Amino acid sequence: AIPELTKLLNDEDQVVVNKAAVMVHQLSKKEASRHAIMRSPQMVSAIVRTMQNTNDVETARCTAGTLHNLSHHREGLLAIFKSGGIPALVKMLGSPVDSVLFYAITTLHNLLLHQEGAKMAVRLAGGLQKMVALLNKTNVKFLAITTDCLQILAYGNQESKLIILASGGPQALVNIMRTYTYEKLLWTTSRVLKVLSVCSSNKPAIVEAGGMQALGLHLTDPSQRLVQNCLWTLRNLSDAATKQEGMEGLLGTLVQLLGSDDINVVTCAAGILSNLTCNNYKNKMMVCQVGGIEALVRTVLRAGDREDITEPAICALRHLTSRHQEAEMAQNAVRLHYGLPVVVKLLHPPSHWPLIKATVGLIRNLALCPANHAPLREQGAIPRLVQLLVRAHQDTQRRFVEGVRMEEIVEGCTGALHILARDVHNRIVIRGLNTIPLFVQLLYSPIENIQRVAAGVLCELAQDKEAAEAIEAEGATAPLTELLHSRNEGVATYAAAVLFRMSE
Amino acid sequence: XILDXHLXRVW
Ligand SMILES: OC[C@H]1O[C@H](O)[C@H](O)[C@@H](O)[C@@H]1O
Ligand SMILES: OC[C@H]1O[C@H](O)[C@H](O)[C@@H](O)[C@@H]1O
Ligand SMILES: OC[C@H]1O[C@H](O)[C@H](O)[C@@H](O)[C@@H]1O
Ligand SMILES: [Cl-]
Ligand code: NA
Repeated sequence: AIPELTKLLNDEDQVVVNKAAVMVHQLSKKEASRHAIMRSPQMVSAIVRTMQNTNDVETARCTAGTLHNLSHHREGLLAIFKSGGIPALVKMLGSPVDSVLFYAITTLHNLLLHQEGAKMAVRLAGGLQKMVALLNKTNVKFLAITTDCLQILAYGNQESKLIILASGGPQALVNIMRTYTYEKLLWTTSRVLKVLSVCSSNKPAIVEAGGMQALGLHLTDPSQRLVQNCLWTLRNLSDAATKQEGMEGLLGTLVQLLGSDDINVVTCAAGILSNLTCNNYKNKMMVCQVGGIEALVRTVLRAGDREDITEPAICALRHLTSRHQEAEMAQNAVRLHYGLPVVVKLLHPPSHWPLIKATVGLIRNLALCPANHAPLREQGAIPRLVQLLVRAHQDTQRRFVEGVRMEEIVEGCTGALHILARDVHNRIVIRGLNTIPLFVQLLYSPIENIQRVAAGVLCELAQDKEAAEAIEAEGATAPLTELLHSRNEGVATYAAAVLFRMSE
Repeated sequence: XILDXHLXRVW
């Protein structure tokens, strides 16, 4: 039966070929005759050739339908692959007949899912460009299959990601997220955007297409798989969304999600908020206005020693406690929502270096508010900051530990101490811990930012006569005179102030 | 019909 029809498929008369195509299709519908077609590598080559070369609507439907039935089995998937069926199927994607299109996209889906070598074959056949072009179709079930194909092709393949970008992929995918409500489609499209959102080229494009706001629409959808993929993609994109506006709604939802029972939801919300509030005074304002400080302190308390939650949450708190209209109110709110004890706790083991760095920065900002000077002292912040500083300095003098340079710890701790030293009782504590020798040694640091905070803390201390004499006794006049000529105006200003107080 | 059938099979 099989070689008879293979001879009729290779006929010079196309009429004979058309009649043979309808017969081969009906045979693919039964299991006995289907395995017969799959066992013959000469029959499968004829079906592929018939499909690619036919100009007849029915023959294209029957040859594509036949190949679809083979794709249900491992033997048939291997047959279509070895018979060069992938480029033939790709050609069928330009078909104005829906039934031909639906056979091709589903067969290609099956090949991409279970057949080795198929992802490379589809790329080489120009499949990516054809698939991106079809994203203007309005059938949500077809769109769901097409987008899933793009996900398979883009995953772990920076080449494919770049092609999707060039073909207007980001804009088309964002449109789907703004236009449809069909969950299965929203979810598959969000998975494509997730894959693309780790690409340094695709990321600014997705953000420019309005991807942050589009993904924000679906954060309260009942579907948890859709919410989570939106959250992952949002986190990936969030470091490139600094200039975006129309973010009020997203920012409000993210604060709400901080109270979620899902730790993955909490982690992502904290991380997105952290990125979006980094040096964006308008976003800082919005997050504070919708109860962001309270939400973040509660998050830090509940998270305990889970640093995947506390690190982004503490970073967000650091951003929200400086350089915006409501910064003062936020500094106070951290105290009023019982946050100061837990913030000091995070300076201690088992906290790793990324979290310690963030916590020190937050304490530095908290100390800008005088009402936090005494509670920070009472909660034990000064001795721990000094211990951190002393050891960090030693580590630099001997020589990235957990991605963090110990210079960053020196600068951070000295900076926090510089701000805490505005209070008279804090200066007593700082001086009593024998810090002046270390602060004077820091004047000789190659790093200008360290010289600035070291000079600043010495400047605060020297306002008390006893401390000024100790600073002088440490031979500080020599480094300080040299620092008067620093290209850093902050260093030079502070050095002059210390020298002044040492001369009376 | 092919679409419904395929959706069910895959997901
Ligand atoms: O994470 C999703 C990915 O999982 C696996 O790597 C599959 O091979 C790939 O097709 C899929 O896109
Ligand atoms: O779901 C797999 C991964 O998706 C995204 O790339 C997220 O950024 C990452 O945190 C997650 O683990
Ligand atoms: O609190 C307002 C300002 O106080 C101090 O001048 C700090 O040096 C500065 O960083 C802060 O922005
Ligand atoms: Cl301590
Ligand atoms: Na700052």
